Amino acid sequence: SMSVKKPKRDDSKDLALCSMILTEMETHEDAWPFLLPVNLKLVPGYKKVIKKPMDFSTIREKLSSGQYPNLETFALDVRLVFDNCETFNEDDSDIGRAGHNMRKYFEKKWTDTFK
Repeated sequence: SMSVKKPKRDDSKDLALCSMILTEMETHEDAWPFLLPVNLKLVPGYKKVIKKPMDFSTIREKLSSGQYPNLETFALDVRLVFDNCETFNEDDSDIGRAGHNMRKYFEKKWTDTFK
């Protein structure tokens, strides 16, 4: 509260480490459904159904331009990618499986790096 603060957790490497994780996600063989924004002109249903589209390129641009205030808002956008994928794609499709695999991959890197 006022003039009463928990000890300062060192956040000075967070930007570098989120960039490393994101590089790892970009280079995973199963990243291909997630590298670019879904083409809203060419994919029926996507625009109406997926209220907040997100992809790795859009997270990379946000990251590079100071649009994440802290490491939790970065994790929220990464999970949004996978949550959108589950909303739109059957679990037993190539894209559906890709998204489960990538979520698992991310959550392990996240835990190992920060927790």
